[PDB]
Amino acid sequence: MFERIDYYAGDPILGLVEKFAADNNPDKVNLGIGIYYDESGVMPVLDCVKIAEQRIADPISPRPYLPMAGLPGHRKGCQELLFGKDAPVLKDGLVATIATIGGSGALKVGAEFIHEWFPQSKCYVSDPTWGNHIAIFEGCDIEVGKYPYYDTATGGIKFDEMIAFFETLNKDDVLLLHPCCHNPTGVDLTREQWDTVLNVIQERELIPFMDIAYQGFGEDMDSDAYAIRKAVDMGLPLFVSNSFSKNLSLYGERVGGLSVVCPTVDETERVFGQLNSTVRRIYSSPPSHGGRVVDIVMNDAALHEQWVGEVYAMRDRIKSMRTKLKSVLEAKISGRNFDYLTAQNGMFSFTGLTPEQVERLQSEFGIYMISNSRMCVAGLNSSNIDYVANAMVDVLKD
Amino acid sequence: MFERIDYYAGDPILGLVEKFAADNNPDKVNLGIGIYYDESGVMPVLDCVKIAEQRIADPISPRPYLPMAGLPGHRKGCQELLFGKDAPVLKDGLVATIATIGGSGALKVGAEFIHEWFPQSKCYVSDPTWGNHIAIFEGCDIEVGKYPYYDTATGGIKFDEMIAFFETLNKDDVLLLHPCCHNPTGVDLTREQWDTVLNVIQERELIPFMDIAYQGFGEDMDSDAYAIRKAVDMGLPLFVSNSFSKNLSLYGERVGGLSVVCPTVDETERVFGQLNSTVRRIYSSPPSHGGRVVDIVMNDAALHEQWVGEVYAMRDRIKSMRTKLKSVLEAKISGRNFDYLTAQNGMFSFTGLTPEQVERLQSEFGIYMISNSRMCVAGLNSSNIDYVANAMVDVLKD
Ligand SMILES: *Cc1c(COP(=O)(O)O)cnc(C)c1O
Ligand SMILES: *Cc1c(COP(=O)(O)O)cnc(C)c1O
Repeated sequence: MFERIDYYAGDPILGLVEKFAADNNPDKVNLGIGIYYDESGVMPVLDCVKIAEQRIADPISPRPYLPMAGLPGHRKGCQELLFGKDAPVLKDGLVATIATIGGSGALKVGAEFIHEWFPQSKCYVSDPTWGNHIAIFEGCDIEVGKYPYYDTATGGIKFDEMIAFFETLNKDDVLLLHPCCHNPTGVDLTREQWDTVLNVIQERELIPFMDIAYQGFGEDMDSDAYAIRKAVDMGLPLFVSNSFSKNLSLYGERVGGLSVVCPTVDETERVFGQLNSTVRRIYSSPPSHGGRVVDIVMNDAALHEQWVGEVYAMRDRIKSMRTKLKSVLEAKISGRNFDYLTAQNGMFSFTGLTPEQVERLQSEFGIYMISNSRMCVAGLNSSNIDYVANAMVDVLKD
Repeated sequence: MFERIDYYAGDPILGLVEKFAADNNPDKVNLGIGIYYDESGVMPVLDCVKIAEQRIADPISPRPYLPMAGLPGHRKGCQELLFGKDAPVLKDGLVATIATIGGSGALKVGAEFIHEWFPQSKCYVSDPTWGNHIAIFEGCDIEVGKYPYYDTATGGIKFDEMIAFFETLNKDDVLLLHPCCHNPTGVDLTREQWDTVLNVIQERELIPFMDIAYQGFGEDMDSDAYAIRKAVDMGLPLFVSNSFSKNLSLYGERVGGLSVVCPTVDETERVFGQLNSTVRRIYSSPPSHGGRVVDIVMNDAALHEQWVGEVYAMRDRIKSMRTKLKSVLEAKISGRNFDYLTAQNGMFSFTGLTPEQVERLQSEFGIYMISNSRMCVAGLNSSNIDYVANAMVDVLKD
């Protein structure tokens, strides 16, 4: 019956989860999946979340379906975080927002909406990008290409080539953009580069689709949203998918949002209705427990302030690991360049190791990076940094 | 930008949720959405769920992603419920099962898999069916038709016409079948009718896709699964979507499963891998809180026995309302026929009221049924049964 069905090779990120767990090497280190671990290598339960979950458990309450769009406080939490508290765009009623099944589910609903209402639009992703961007959009029968982004020669952005590429595109083509904390490279546009990009997007009448999953891990909540807020101010038809998986340490509860910025209230109503219709035919409505955690944390000013501080602590630990690893590598290999470790932003660094070097880190040392050279900086701590640096020196020796 | 985007009219079931809440009529009755309410008209928290949620809250634990397939105990819980504890098919390793975002998400993953691997297959749904069946499959760019089912003249199944229809179909065409508790009609196939249907399905090499959302509300857990277990015994390529929304009173946490029965272990591996790939590009992985509730309740023999008893109590209350309403209607309109109320099974009855009569129940009495005449029997209780019967008599008077 099913002999026609290909084996699934497994995902380049998620295929490593079982492998790492199974590995017998006592000095193994997980630098693969983009999860925040603390200084002891443990995933935190945030205090703001622990307080919200105690509230949800007291009393244990009936569990009706949420609205197709999710809880109104979850939607508002996403909007204020992305656009700013009491932003003009929100006061004007010009943003259609739904709660989603993580950032992945937001990308899927956005792609389904684009496939239905803009069937002739093609989507372009950065070279390189998180591979699931391509999987989600191709899975909606949308044609997906790449725009030039990471320059392997400079460790910077091929900015002029990227702009020249955008100038070739058609009205209503979609660009999947990373407003901050680029995945996988950690190489981000400057503010001046954003202003330039968004001007080309406006001129060419392209649709910017910003996917934000590590807000607060770059500079700060407001700075990380610069490109979003700039696009709004320019009047662009912006889609924004956001995830709380990493910044609420709530990966498993599947919490995110999708927002579409519209020119008029009537267009907001049309788009919001169609987002609801799209949700209904994918999963009906989103999960109550994660929605309540988001609602409670984002809308209590005390828990929200506590949460921001917890995110900035995670941000600061990652920054400490970047500096520590760079200083160790610079000492172990005299004169060779590791500036990328402190220049890159967010959860990831792009090490430039070849696929063979990444394979050798795995097989010889039990150190797990993604085959594209991406390393999760949060997997580093005082206990493993020397081991990792020594292994990297060994594999770089070629 | 978005003037091209149609207003969404809202769903025929879910469009009534806000309307009912807003309604000022003090005697309003919700017989729309298929939710179980107790004798006081309140949605229960099941005791088995309350115990599982106390466990999840003690201690509040880190929240890593679940596997793409969900928790192994959630998958096993679905399998044992559908196929039977230690069923030969499970011992043989011939069922590929994932946890899903409710029954809706299982239907969506199954439809996405069918669209990808069987792109030339058409799907057929019963006339009538739950409207979201059509929305989910059409939303995957699968062609959807209907097979003859409910006979308005007899209140029975057009069995011969349905069989004659199946005999016209192509190898690998998909039939969306309700193994029990038909939605919206409550009119179910007999065991002898199932054996006949499944023989035609085998002969024509059709793919049966059974969608089960009210297991335990028909006769009992095992009897309600007859058609599933018969299809397995016959060696059919069965897909089964199941929901725990209604039978665990856990609508908002989004818990269900999708299972595909395969002829060999290698085909099970191919199909299971592709179900994982399909999940990854829709929502990545399912929600932790609902998955843990399913895992804890289904795999603790004490909580599982408690749960079965709670479902059978809901089953029995619905059966008491069917008999009470039938006796009241038979007295209020002498000689006219209400046998359908006790002949139909599960959450629903198909009243045969016209769309205009349904509109009048809503506007004059604040009694909410779906426009296709479907009434949710669990919305009835001692406090509203006379009111409802009187209103039905008034609207039937034409
Ligand atoms: C993690 C991530 C997502 C989605 O993650 P979820 O767990 O589904 O929230 C989306 N985009 C990017 C760039 C990510 O890094
Ligand atoms: C309720 C229902 C579903 C799915 O419901 P979820 O809340 O998504 O579990 C699927 N099919 C049928 C026939 C139903 O009645």
